[PDB]
Amino acid sequence: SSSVPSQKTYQGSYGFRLGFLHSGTAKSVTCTYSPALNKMFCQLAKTCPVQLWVDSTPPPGTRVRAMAIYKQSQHMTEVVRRCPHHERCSDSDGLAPPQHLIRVEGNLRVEYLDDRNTFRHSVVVPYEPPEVGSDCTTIHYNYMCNRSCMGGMNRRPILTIITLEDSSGNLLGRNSFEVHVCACPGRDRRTEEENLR
Ligand SMILES: [Zn+2]
Repeated sequence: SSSVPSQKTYQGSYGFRLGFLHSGTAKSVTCTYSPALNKMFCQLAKTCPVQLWVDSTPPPGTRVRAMAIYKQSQHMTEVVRRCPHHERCSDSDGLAPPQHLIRVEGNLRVEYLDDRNTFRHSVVVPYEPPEVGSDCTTIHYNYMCNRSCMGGMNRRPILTIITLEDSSGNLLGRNSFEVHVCACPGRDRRTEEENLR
């Protein structure tokens, strides 16, 4: 058996889009997003801000789900999970399953799912509208393995799929971005952009 979650962009009725801080590539940055590569460069277990931008307010009870998938075609059917080492280092925050790559930081309403049919992991929070004078909603994700992990991702590129779903789980919108968890995001981003013709 196997299945592959859709990664098709779907802005949907509420005009759902993702946004990221314009953080630059100084060596000290804790994370940084490349618009040219649609790629977020971030660090193990550290804050990774992702912004939700909507054009109109979704219904009450809307939820925001994050799920990782392998980028390379030949690995798409493989569930992305933490490496054995990090799983064993028993470092759950008391909410997150130790096998889950993606956590949410700073939200006590976070919910984690092991899908009993597809075996995929995901993390979901209630959708909240922006604060007054803010134009987006920010979620702090943490990625709990990097590209230096042996086993688990094992150096392979991944994407995060962000889904807006209603209270009944129906699809309202979907977006995605590549994630590269590394030691020095600023350096990795600048280097990877240096190639661009
Ligand atoms: Zn790991």
